Amino acid sequence: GSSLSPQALAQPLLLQLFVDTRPLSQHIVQRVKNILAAVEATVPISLQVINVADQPQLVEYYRLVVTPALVKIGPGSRQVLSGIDLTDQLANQLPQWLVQQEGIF
Repeated sequence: GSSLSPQALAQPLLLQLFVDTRPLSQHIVQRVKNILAAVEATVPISLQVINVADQPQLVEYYRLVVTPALVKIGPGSRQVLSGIDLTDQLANQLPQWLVQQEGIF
């Protein structure tokens, strides 16, 4: 009936990067991790890399077709960043993820 210690804490940010194991992606990976690490915060982000070479099925699921690519799953809205612009777009999307402001009260 009543709750004593309700559970509902925010979970870390889920971030995934799709790469074909090419150094360029590893290159971007450092930039990806380096940027995310440039904010940490109370809501840390977990970066998981998926080898599109081993599993092209989820790539199509995300309508993903270009690599390297970076996709945010949440919590929150889902986004797909790709075209070696991951760092530019990521840096642009990250603030928005934290800010989440559509305007001023």
